[PDB]
Order: sequence, then C-alpha cells, then structure tokens
Amino acid sequence: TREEEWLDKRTKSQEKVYFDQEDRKAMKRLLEKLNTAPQNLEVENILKRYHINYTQALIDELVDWKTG
Amino acid sequence: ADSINNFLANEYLRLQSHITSRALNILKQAQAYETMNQAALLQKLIDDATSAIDN
Amino acid sequence: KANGQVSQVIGAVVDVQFEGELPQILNALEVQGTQHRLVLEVAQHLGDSRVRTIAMDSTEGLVRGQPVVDTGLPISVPVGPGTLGRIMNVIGEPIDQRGPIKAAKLYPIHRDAPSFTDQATSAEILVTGIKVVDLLAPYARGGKIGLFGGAGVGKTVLIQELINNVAKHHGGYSVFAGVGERTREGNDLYHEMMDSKVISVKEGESRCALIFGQMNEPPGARARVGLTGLTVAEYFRDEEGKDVLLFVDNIFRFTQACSEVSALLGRIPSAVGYQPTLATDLGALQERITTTQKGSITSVQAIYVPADDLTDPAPATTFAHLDATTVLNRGLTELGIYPAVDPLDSTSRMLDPITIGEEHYTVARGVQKLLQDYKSLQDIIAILGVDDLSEEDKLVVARARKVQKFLSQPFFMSEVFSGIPGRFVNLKQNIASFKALLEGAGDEYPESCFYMKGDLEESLAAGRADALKS
Amino acid sequence: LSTGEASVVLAEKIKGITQQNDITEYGTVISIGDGIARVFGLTKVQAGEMVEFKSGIRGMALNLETDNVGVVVLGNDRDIKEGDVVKRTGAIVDVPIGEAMCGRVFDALGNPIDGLGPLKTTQRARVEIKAPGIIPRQSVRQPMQTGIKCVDSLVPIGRGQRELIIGDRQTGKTAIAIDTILNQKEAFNTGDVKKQLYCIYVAVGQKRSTIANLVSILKQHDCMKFTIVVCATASDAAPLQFLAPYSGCAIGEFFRDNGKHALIIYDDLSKQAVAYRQMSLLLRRPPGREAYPGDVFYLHSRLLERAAKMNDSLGGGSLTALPVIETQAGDVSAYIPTNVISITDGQIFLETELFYKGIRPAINVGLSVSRVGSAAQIKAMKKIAGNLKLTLATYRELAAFSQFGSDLDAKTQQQLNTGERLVEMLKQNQYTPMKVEEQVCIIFAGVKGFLDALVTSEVLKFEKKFLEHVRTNHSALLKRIRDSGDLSEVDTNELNTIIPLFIQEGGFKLKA
Amino acid sequence: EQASRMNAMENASKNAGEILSKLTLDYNKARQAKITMELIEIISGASI
Ligand SMILES: Nc1ncnc2c1ncn2[C@@H]1O[C@H](COP(=O)(O)OP(=O)(O)OP(=O)(O)O)[C@@H](O)[C@H]1O
Ligand SMILES: Nc1ncnc2c1ncn2[C@@H]1O[C@H](COP(=O)(O)OP(=O)(O)O)[C@@H](O)[C@H]1O
Ligand SMILES: [Mg+2]
Ligand SMILES: [Mg+2]
Repeated sequence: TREEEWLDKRTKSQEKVYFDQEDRKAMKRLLEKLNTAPQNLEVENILKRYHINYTQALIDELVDWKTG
Repeated sequence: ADSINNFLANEYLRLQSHITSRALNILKQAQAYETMNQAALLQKLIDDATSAIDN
Repeated sequence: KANGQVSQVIGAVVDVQFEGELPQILNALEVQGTQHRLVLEVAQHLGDSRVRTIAMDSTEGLVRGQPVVDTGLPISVPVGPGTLGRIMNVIGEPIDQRGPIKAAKLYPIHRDAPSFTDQATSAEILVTGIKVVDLLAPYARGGKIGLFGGAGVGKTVLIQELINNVAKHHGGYSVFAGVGERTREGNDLYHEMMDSKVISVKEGESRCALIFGQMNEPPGARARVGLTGLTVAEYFRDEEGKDVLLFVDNIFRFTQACSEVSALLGRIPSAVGYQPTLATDLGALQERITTTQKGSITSVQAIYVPADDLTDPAPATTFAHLDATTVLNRGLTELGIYPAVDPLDSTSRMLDPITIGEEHYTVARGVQKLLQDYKSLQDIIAILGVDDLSEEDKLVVARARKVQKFLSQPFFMSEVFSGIPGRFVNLKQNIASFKALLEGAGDEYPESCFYMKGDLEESLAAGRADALKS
Repeated sequence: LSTGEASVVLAEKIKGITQQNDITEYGTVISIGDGIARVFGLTKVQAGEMVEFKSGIRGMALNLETDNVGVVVLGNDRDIKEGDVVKRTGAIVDVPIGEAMCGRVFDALGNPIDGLGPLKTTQRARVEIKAPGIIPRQSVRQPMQTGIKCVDSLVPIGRGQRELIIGDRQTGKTAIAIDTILNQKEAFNTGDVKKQLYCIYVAVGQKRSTIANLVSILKQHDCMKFTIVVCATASDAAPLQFLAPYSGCAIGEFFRDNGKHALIIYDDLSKQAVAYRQMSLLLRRPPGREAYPGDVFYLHSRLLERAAKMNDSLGGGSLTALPVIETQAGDVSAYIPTNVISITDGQIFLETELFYKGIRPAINVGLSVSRVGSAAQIKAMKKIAGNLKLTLATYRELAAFSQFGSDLDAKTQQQLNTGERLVEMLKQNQYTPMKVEEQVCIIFAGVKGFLDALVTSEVLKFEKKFLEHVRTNHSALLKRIRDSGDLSEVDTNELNTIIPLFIQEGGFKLKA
Repeated sequence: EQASRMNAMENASKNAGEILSKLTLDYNKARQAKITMELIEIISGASI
C-alpha cells in the first residue's frame, strides 16, 4: 500500500517522456542555428628583407598555410 | 588442413596437461593418505597414554 | 598520593571513594595501576564522600579498591600550534604515533561562555565555491553552520569539499573535531590532508588541527572529546585574533552518548529516551562556539538526522543556535543531483535584503518560488501530464527542472565516485548564471546540459558541442 | 620427518607440562534467578572476569557493586543454589584462535559442538579488545567477490569495509551469505594467497536444525574447509548470544593481524539486542527507549568498528563484516536498524515485493549504496558498472508510464526494453555463484543492448549457454580478463563481435 | 465522453474520500498507541 510512490513515479515518468521529445526539438533548433592581421605583418616583413614581390593572395595563402 | 593441424596441436597439449595433472594428483593424493597414517599412528600413542591414566 | 579508590564499577560508570577533600565536579581523576591511562570526570556528589564518574576508556581490568589520584582540575589537554597537523585523543594523548605533543601550556576543557556585552557579532559572506549554497543559503564568517543529513546522504563528503575549498588558502588556523563517526573515514581524511599538503611532518606547517572521537571510543569520551577540539579553537581565538575554521563532524553523537549513560546516572528518560538535560548540555557547547572581541570562529558542524526524522529533540534544538542551515534531502540523491541541498528547507540568517545585495536576494527567492510552483504541479502532472498544462505552466516546469538539475555541482571529493573533475564557482558567476536562467536565457537548450555544470557558459558550450557531434 | 623423530618430539612435549595453582578468592551467591547470580564478597574481582561455579559452568562478573557482585551464568543455571561457591579464574573472557578453527563448529564460548574431536589450538585472544586506531587502518582497495551479479556490479564490496544485509524474514538474507562463501572456495583451491578469504559465520538465536542444514551445504560443496561457524542458539543463555559476535570477531582478528584476509558474517543482531536487553533488564538496570539499554548503540559500534583494512606495516591483513538485520514489516525507521545503518558503510535493502515478482536476489539498487564505490571494482568492471547504473535508473522511472500507455516513443520503447533485459539479467538462482570474469561478459552484453534482440524469457538461459560456449572455445580471452583484470580494446572488439554472432547461431527467440 | 468522465470522477472522488477517512481513523489509533508506548517507557525508567 504505497500511493505516494505511484504518483511520484507517474510524475517523473511522464515529465521525462514529455521533455525527452522536447530535447530533440531543442537540439534541432539550436543545431540549425549553429549551422548558419598580425600574421599578415609577420610574413610581409620576411618578404621585405628578401626584397621579393609580394601579393595579398600569396600572403593570405601562407597565412592559411600556417593555420593548416 | 589448417583446422585439423590446429585441432591436433591444441588437443596434444590437452592430453599433456591431462597426464601431468593425473601424475600430480595421484602423488598429492597419496601424500594425503601418508599423512593420515602418520596421524593415526601417533593418535594411538596418545590413546595409550590416556588409558594408562585410567588404569 | 592517591586519595580516592574504586568502589563500584558497572559498564562505563565508575564510583570513587574519597577520604577527604572531595574533588569538584568536572575534575579529572587519574586511576593508578591501569594498563592504559584512565581519566574520570566528576559528575555528581552522592554524599558520604562518594562521587559518581564516567570512564573515558574501557572499564575492563579495573578492580574495586584501586587507588585514584585527584588532579584538582578538569581534564586538561595540550593547546597551541603543536597540536596543528596532529591527531589527539580525548584526554590529550597523541594517537598518530608521531611522538609527544608540545604545548606552551594546558587549558581546561570546561569554561564559561563569553558574556553578551562582548559578543561582537558580525556578518560577512563566505564564498565556499558551491553555487547552490552561495545563492540560497549563504554562510557567514564567524557564525554557526549546520549540515542536517541522514544516514548516507553525502554530508561527510560535503565536509571534505568545504575543507578543500575553505580550509586551504586561509590565513588563520583550522580545527577538525570528529566525534562518534567511523574510524575508516578518519584514516582517509588524514591521508587526504597529507597528500593535499594540508598537514605535513615538517614543523612550522600544517595549519590545521585534527581531533577524533570515533566510534571505537567508549561512551563519555565521545561526549567530551568534542570539548577538546573546541579548546584548541578557543586558544587560537583568544590568544590570537585569527579567524578559526572549526569543522565539527556529526554532533548528534554527542547528545546520543550522554543518553547512553543518562540512564545509569539516575536520570529519568525523556519523551524519546534522551536525558532531561539535553537542552542545557547542548546549550553549554553551542554558546561557547561564538565570535568575541578577541577572535572569531566559523564553525561548520554537521547534524546527523536519525531515520530522517527532523522532529527529534536533538536536531530540533540545534536549529535555534545555528546561523546558517543546510538541510540535505534524500529525494535529490535519487535523482542524481549533488550536492543534495534542500533549497526550501535550507535557510540562512544572512538571507536578508539589507545584509546582502538586493540582486542576490531577488535571485534567491526567484529560484525558491520557481521550484515551489513546480512541486505543486507534480500532483496534476501525474494524472494529466505536462502536455495538458498551459504554456505558462509548461515554462515553469521546464525552467524549474533545468534550474533544479543545474544545482548539481561536481566537486573534487566526488571524482572517485563520479569520475568528473571538481569545479569551483564564484559568487558573481553563481548569481549571474541563475539570474540568466530565471530570465529564460537557457530555456531554449535542452535540460540535459544543465546537469553537473559549474557556470551557465559551460552548459551552453557543452550543448553546442553535442550538436556538432550528431 | 621420520616417524621416530616426530614421536621423540611428541614425548618431549608431553614431558614439559607446567601446572601452577595460586590462592583464588571465592564468594557465595546471595541469590540466583533468570541466569543472574548475586555474589557476596569475592572482592578484588575485575570487570568481565571469568568465574567458575560449583557445577563447573563459567560466569562473567559484569556488575561490581559495593554490596554484592552481579554475575551472569554462562550456561544452564538449574544446578546453581543459594550459598554455592564461586571461584574467580583471574582472566578476562577469551576464546581460542588459530588456523585449526577452520572446518569446525563452535559455540559462543568456543567449544566445538561437531563431536569430531578436541580443539588442537594454543593461541587464545581476549573476546573484547580495543579496535585499531586511525594509523593502523588503510584505504580499502581490494575487491571481495561475492559471486552475485548485482552485488559485484552495483554494490561492490571491498575487503575491509562493512556492508549491511538488511531485510525481512525469508527475503534471501542468508542466501547472500551462502553464495559469498561458495564463491571464495575457488580462490582457496588455486594457489593465490592474495585472494584467499577465510569465512566466519556467527549464528545468534537460530534453530539448530537450520544451522545443521547450513553446515551440510558447506560440506556438500566442500566449502567448509575454510569456514568457521559460531553457534549461539535460542536455548543458549543470553550472554552466549551477547558474546558470540565478539567471540567470532576475535577469531577474525587473528587473520587480520597476521596479514591474512577474513570474512565474518554476523547473523541477525536484533536477536543480540534482545539477549543484551534481557541480560541488562535482569540486572535491574534502568531501561532505555524501546526497553533497550542506553548503550545499545555502543554495542554494535564497538563490534563492527573492529573490521578494518590493516596497513602494510602490520601485514596488510583485512577483516570484512557482513552484519544481518531482520525487519518486522520493512520499517527501517526503527531504533536498532537506524543505528546499524549509520555504523556500517553500505547496506543491501531486500524487498519482499521484488522477491515474489521473480526478482531474486530481491535487491533494491535504488537505496543500496557503498562508500568504497568503484574503488574496489576491477578496471574491466568499473567501465561497465558505470553505464549499468545509469541505464537501470531510467528504467525505474519509465515503469509508471507503462501503465499510462496509449503511446510509446521509439527511444522509450528501447530504453524500456533495454532495462527489462538488465533486470532479467541480474537475476540469479540460489547456491549458484558466478565468477567475476563471467559476469563482465554477461553484464557487458546487457548494457551494449544486444540482449534487446532475444526475448526476455530467453535471456536467462542464454547466460548459461553463452558462458559455457566461451569457456570451451574462447579460453585465452577469459584468462586475460582474469589476470590483467582490465578489458582491453582487443577484447572489446572480439567480445563485441562474438556476442551478436552467438545469438544468431544458437536457437533462441530472436523476435524482440 | 464528458458525461462518462464526470461520473467516473464522482465515483473516483467518492472512493478517494472513503479511503482517506478510513486511514484517518487508523492514524488516530496509531497516535494513541504511540503515546502509550512512549509513556510506558518513561514510567519504566522513572520506576527504578
Ligand atoms: N535467490 C533465490 N533464488 C531462489 N530461491 C531462493 C532464493 N533465495 C531464497 N530462496 C528460497 O527462500 C527460502 C530461504 O530463504 P532465506 O533463508 O535465504 O532468507 P532469510 O531471510 O535468511 O530467512 P531467515 O530469516 O528465516 O533465516 C528458501 O525456500 C529458498 O529456496
Ligand atoms: N555528493 C556526493 N559526492 C560523491 N559521493 C557521494 C555523494 N553523495 C553520496 N555519495 C555517496 O554517499 C556515500 C557516502 O556517504 P557519506 O558522505 O560518507 O555520509 P556520512 O557523512 O554520514 O559519512 C558514497 O557511497 C557515495 O557513493
Ligand atoms: Mg558521516
Ligand atoms: Mg537468515
């Protein structure tokens, strides 16, 4: 004879099921929201010392090469 | 051919373990009886002492 | 020269027959001829030069007529920095096997509480690193703190966390008095403080004192070993105006030990079998643990709730003496939330809009009202469910669970059990994190991320990480 | 050693026998009733000292009063009469200890009741001795395998802790103890002294017919060679039931102080409190709440606090205690159960509902807890034990929604089914202990979700067939899990691939 | 549906009230036994 436990389990059970589906929607909504200078100077100074022609495209690639 | 070779191979070890295990158990089992005979002999000595007291 | 002599020995109660100059009550008597030092505390004068005392050690081996020496003063224990970082016995003997204890002098364990005119009460927030505590039940430096918990609820581990967070980096000294608890926990704490460098063998270090009255000790010793630890804190308080951190283990064992012998002492049992002097006996200890003009003592004492029955006389009387209260609930542990601090039952004398900032007080009540409303909805939700509720009620239940789950904080002492490294939360980040949730900052993200997190930012980053993972 | 050499040493030993007698004070009994004897005179007598009556039965002087002395009869008090003689022995109560204790059945005092022969022992230790300090102890870091899946996985027991087997009558309290003794038998046969665990069974207030059946089971499985049974039946006087727990505890301290490991099992302590209450009430002492003495808490605390894990400096020995408590109607709020729970480390709650619903061992994992936690479990166990608890936690919640019904999400159906496999998996029959490595394999398959395929009623039989299949074909895998005690990645891949494969090979009910 | 639901709640609420009243009687009976048990303990201790 324990009715308090019955109500307690029913509370946690339905809440978990209800919020379990809400978690899916929350993950999808936040997931959909997530889906949508100094290094340039360092390389440029090096190219200056060798007095070689430098272009922003080359510097951008070298900068991207450093991060890669 | 590889399943037969591995079968006889592992089966050969199992037989080897069977013999050595048998040869070891028979030895330990005999030692157990040997200790029992020794205890029985000495137990008689204690039994003789107790009977002497009664007399 | 021994004046008294053993006349009656029953259990832990021992009577001494004196010829003349009876010793005052509470005096310490030394029995001669015992394999171990036995001390007897005078408690009652029965007349005819008879005195009834309680034995601190096992009475087995005693003999009627054994000479007893009168010291003329109550049980005196060594005080001073020599006790820092060393385990001591109820009678002052070192049980750590590190040698004798050096003390500049010996003070008695019995003294009158400080007067009211020189009380010098003060309120100062104590950042313990626990967000649930620093928000709902703030602690006051120099005021009593109570940890009400049942059998196996997490109060022992919580004390260890407070030590790891509060005891260390403390200019003043600290005292740890463990009475009535199991001895296994004592060995663990000693090794823990040693590894954590809280205590060390090198002199001039180990700014922390340890006192143990574990179960292995017989009755009477567990009821007075608590006074031994207090005397150490009193020395560091009066002689030096330094803030002392007194970490008292479960104190219910003190009042319980008194009842274990109250029957043999002649007292009539109370409604629940306790001694009639429970209020006075407990009051004498609480009144002594207080801040004064000389120094201040921030006492962290735990109260064991037997059978989870808060109506017991022992804890019920303790609430009146405590400044900050921390009632542990067993329901939270079933859900996995730790620390299982009851937000509604837990209260703090510092929880006043005038004492603390109005924003801190506002966020505190906002969480309490939110949880209180959610608890009422449990009834209707059990039959109809959250779906049948209105949008207003749905949001209340949604945020209430997220806030309730967010209260869970993993600490360093819980790593072995959970496996997640501890974390420290500041008061500013604590108030800001919950204040943002109350406004609905985290209502969008799932409630799963608001579990065992330190700050709100940590929960959001974890939520985004799970998104890219799938 | 030759027979002649041993006989000469035997004769020489009998020659060197000393016997000294000194003047021993004696007193007369003022009154005798209900086993309590009031003795006149007999001064200079120590508390708890042993005294002998005219018939020859012993006594313990507990109450030392200025007028008389209160003595308890350690046996049948029919022959005692007014004015009889009472001789003080001069030594506190003690019992024989040693290795010869294993394989016999003794009483509270330590006398063997098996009838085989006299006890050949020379070491006697005091029954009541101060427990170890704080330094001699050591952190518990060794697992005490009981052979039960739920226990070894959810409530791990480490050598040196104190676990409480609390439950109602006929709830499987003794079954748990028996399964543990049977499990340790294997480690005793193999030459692994680091895992041998001497078992001590203390019977307090139990019918002799039941104890007789208990001993036969041990001999049936050959597990009595390392078991010690202390018997304090109901007909036995209350002091015997009061000292039997401490008596058996002293026998355990022998192995503890000698760097060995011993397991002591205290039967229902409520029966001890009745005997201790009876012994105290008859002494005219003031009773406490529920008629029990005031220091009843100190009784069990002093007893259980001795069990500890000694440090390496003293030999590294350990003593594990498994006290039992019988509840009237599952009410743990009573006085005695509440105290024992606060003294022990962990407690195993037995539910009568779970028992009749087919959940045997009927263990309520929701309330059961252990201080040592995963610190005792092996590497291969901690990893799988962690996820097991979480999965079972969710299942207990969705139990109510099953009644609600009318819909079920895909995931909830899986979690609901998955949890059902674990509950059906943790079930175990009586007198059927399982090896630690075997449990890892079965428990592993459950958490991974492989058991969700076959029908629940077939999971129990799959356990037997699966383990047997592994023991024969995959023997090296079991050896690694045992020796190393860790579940390596190579074993994970191999185990993860054979578990689904085996289910498809054998003839089972695959429809979920 | 609403008609049958209303009747169901009426019968359910009726049974809920009857059971609640029955337990109230047992609660009072248990209260008296509690006072008797504790009272005898206090008298037993005061006797000696
Ligand atoms: N796990 C089990 N599986 C199958 N049968 C069981 C199991 N446990 C107990 N039984 C049966 O329950 C009866 C004995 O119960 P058990 O002795 O284990 O509980 P108990 O609490 O120790 O009883 P008591 O208090 O009288 O000593 C026997 O009929 C036994 O077959
Ligand atoms: N917040 C918590 N952190 C870590 N472990 C906990 C926590 N709460 C409970 N435990 C569990 O509680 C049990 C220990 O209880 P404990 O703290 O020792 O109570 P007590 O203070 O009375 O000794 C352990 O089994 C442990 O698994
Ligand atoms: Mg504790
Ligand atoms: Mg039983």
